[PDB]
Amino acid sequence: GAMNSSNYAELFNNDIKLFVDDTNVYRVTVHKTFEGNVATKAINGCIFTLNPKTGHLFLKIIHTSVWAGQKRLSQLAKWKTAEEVSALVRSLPKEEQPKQIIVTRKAMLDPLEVHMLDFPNIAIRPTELRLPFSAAMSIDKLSDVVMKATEPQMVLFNIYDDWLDRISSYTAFSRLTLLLRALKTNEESAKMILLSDPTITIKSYHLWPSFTDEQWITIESQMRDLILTEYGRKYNV
Amino acid sequence: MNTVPFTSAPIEVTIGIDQYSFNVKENQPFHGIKDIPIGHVHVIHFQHADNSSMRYGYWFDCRMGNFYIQYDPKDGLYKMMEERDGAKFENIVHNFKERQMMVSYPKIDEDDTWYNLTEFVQMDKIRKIVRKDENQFSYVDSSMTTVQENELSDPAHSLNYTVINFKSREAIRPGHEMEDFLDKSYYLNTVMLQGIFKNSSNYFGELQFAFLNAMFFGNYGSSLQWHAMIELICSSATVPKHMLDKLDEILYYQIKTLPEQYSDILLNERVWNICLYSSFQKNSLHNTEKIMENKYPELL
Ligand SMILES: C1CC1c1nn[nH]n1
Repeated sequence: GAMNSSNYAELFNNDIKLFVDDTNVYRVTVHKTFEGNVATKAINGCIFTLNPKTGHLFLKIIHTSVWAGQKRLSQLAKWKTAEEVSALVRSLPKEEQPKQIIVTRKAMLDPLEVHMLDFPNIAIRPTELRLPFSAAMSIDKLSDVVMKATEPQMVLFNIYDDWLDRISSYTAFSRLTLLLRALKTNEESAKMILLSDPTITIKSYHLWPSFTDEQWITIESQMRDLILTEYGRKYNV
Repeated sequence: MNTVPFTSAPIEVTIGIDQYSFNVKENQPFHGIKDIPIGHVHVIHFQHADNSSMRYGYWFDCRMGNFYIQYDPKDGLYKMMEERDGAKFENIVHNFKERQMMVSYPKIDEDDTWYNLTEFVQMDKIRKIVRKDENQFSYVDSSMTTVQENELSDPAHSLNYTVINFKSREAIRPGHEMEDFLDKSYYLNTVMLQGIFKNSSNYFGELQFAFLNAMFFGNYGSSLQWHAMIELICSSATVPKHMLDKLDEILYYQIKTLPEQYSDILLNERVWNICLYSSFQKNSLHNTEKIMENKYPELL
């Protein structure tokens, strides 16, 4: 059924599963019109489809042309997400297809269930975890590929870089969610923390800097402090 | 007019005949029901005084045979039987009438209620939902499950209503997922009306039969079917305008007839609020909306 902290280890067992986050699929700017009305302008978006065990990220770029002449875009966006995830599953060899798809927002359940009727043995589940996957567009290399797209495109990433050589999936997922929560809460400070020391760089084939085991402990502590600092600012604590 | 004699009434029982009901005392000299209007199906139903468990009853049409009721003390219920000796049936009916041991079907002349609830219900369609081919009449009770209820358990004793499932490959054309899930017109018009039911009259017949089994027996799967068949129409953007007109009349008389004290168990708040206030047809059911708002405003 629903996925939470009691069955949290289930994310890192050997049953293939994907998280699907649709929060960056339909993205707009809001502006006044010459007549003093308000208008939206869409910008490119993306579906964030992630295997939490392996780190493999299937980033489907949603180009603004898909909205052209369409109505009820927020509703359409969920169904387009479900269509694209369905198409991704069909494109994968049988032994790579997921056994479970976990959606970060419950509004994705019926669209995905209806698109996956041909796959009655793939479970479609919500989660009670608050996952910061909306902050994916704060990762500069992801944001750049999305904004430069001139057409629909699928791009594959490993969102854990090379971490699984040294840490478990459980730890890697915790590190990722802490990094994304920090980027979501205070993007500037998070990026400052990640790049402060010029001698630690991001490899061309990576998304995050090349921290040693010790430097990652220092970084993770600074991220927790940021999140706590922002919580105190928010609530006057 | 036609008659259903009763050999005896050995146990105290509330007897229903269509929307009417009366109490018979243990071993009271009751020998049946006369003046039953020809031209409609009918239902004769039972609830035992000493064990309100199992409401049960029989759908029948006096045009299809001569039927009588006799208590079976082994199986512990009133059973319908067909009398194949016409001459015997006439003598049994006449004697019981002459001794005034029958209640009269208490139809008011102004009163179209039963026609309005059974306009589209035919015995031959009942006999395909309730499969017992050796009888011309059909037994239904409170606990019988539907075919769909059993997929989610003795198939011989099941209600074979047409399965309606909005998240099924039957309801959703590949490539039209959003369209068909948000607008059920494909499923209503092509799959159900053109494909399975063949016409709106058969669809309404099953809808009316489901309502009557929910009301008279408290049959839960029948209530599920009734609401699903309403929701399927209401959730379709494209419906024959005459088809919604008849839907409003059908529902009006069902809501009018429902016992006020059973509304909490016979009416699904979600479906009715969606059909009356949110659906494509929210403005197409004026008579039903008015009676629902004046009789059961709590539900909404
Ligand atoms: C005697 C069998 C009883 C009967 N038959 N037909 N009506 N009453």
